[PDB]
Amino acid sequence: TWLSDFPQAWAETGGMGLAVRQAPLIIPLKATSTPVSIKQYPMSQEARLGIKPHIQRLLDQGILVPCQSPWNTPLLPVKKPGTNDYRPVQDLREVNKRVEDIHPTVPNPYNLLSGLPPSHQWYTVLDLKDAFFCLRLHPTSQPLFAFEWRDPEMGISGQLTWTRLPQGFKNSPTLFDEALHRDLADFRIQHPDLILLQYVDDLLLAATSELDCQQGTRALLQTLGNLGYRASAKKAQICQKQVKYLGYLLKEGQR
Amino acid sequence: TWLSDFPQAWAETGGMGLAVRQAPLIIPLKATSTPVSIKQYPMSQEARLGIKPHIQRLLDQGILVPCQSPWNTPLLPVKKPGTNDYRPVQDLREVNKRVEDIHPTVPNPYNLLSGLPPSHQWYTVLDLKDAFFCLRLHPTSQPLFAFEWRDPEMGISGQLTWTRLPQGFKNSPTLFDEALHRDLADFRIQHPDLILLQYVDDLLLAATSELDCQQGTRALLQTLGNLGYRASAKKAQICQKQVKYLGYLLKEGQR
DNA sequence: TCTTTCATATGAAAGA
DNA sequence: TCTTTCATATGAAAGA
Repeated sequence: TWLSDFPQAWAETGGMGLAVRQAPLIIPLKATSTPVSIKQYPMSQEARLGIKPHIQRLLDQGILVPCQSPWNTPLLPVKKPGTNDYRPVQDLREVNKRVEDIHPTVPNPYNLLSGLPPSHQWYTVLDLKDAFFCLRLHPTSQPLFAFEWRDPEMGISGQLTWTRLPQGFKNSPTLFDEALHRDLADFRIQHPDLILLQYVDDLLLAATSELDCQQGTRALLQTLGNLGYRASAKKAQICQKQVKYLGYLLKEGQR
Repeated sequence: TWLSDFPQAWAETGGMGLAVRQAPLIIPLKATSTPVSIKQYPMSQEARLGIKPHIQRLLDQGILVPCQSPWNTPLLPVKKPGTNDYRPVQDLREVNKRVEDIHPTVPNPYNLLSGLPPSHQWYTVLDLKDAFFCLRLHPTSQPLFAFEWRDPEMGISGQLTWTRLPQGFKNSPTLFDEALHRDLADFRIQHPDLILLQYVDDLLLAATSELDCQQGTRALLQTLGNLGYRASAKKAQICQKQVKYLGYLLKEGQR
């Protein structure tokens, strides 16, 4: 009954996350950067209707807020399904080019998995839900990610922007990985006998025995929930001696 | 009156050359080569008429002879003039591929000219006329360069081939350069004070004084005529302190 | 809608 | 006429 033992740690029961220990993020711009305002491309009603529910949900969650900004990038309608229901995809390339680069500290999967000993063969894999959105964005950096939102027959103001680290931003993967690392530093200390691999929002906990993986997982879920992160109970692979992680199938210590 | 002093050395008065000291050339084939017979491409009457005079001239000169050979390559009509009179150009690529490679000993112009001292500023430039044709081809290697020749209203046999080193053959430049070098070895010895640069059929004689270039040129022309080679009196640049050679303008020791 | 990268296609130019 | 090399052109595929 893992789901019932940790209501706060699961995305399905704890609600949208928010990394309470993490200071809102400030995004430094390159020395010569000037705001860029790209006009929203005309969107068909079908695309607009498909995307609308998502935008309203984000507005209700406080993830998106109204604003007036000298910055503006295109909102694209992308239909993932065979050919149904669109999802909003912001083209932040012109913003990314004006943001100062940071060193990429996210290790590649191959190197990351090299730190997995043969001794620990009991695994638990957790996938953090809406990870980036868990990291707040400082009010000063929020205007940078603005886009235009219209509602033909009667639309609100015009521009909306994010209050959390957004998708499409070049440094989101790295900033999230580093923030979670800071938040889980203590856990690594109070659990020297465990192996924890972090790849942005993909986590792998390794133990020597089933029990250790059991007690370890409880502690990790507990800690994650308290810190403000949320794991997908649906995808969770708990205390298995065989799991799928980062495109690899871990079994008998292979791959 | 250079032309009158050396009737045998000039192409205009000595007739077609023939390197009498040079043994007829034998062309070694690659170890796995088999004869290749490529059908002559249909030729328009205009092209055929343009080329005809050249073929007859070569037949009269003994440069071309009738033959029956398992080898055959295409004869191409190429009109050099703005758009008039064609000249025969044999496509010997399939033959070249079956001939054993030899080391390229013809130096590049740049390196060749590097052997020209500042001391010798009096120059003479000679261009050997129909140089390759001066070198006989051994009867055994003649069948290799055969092509088909037709004369619609009544044509002779069919195939013709060369009795002299032909144009289009990959090793002609090198074999000619080496043969002339062998024939002019003595001259270089009896004239230590002269500079002789050889680039296939392009010759440059350098002297320190006008007189030396004068006496030197006489000796070279004499020797060339006796050996069977012929220089173009028309193009000849005699005892000039400024001449055009291999695309360069030699003046004051520059270039 | 845009941009960027990489593969496949044409085409021109030489030469035998 | 054929072949070979190199430049210019399209086009497809990804992704934000």
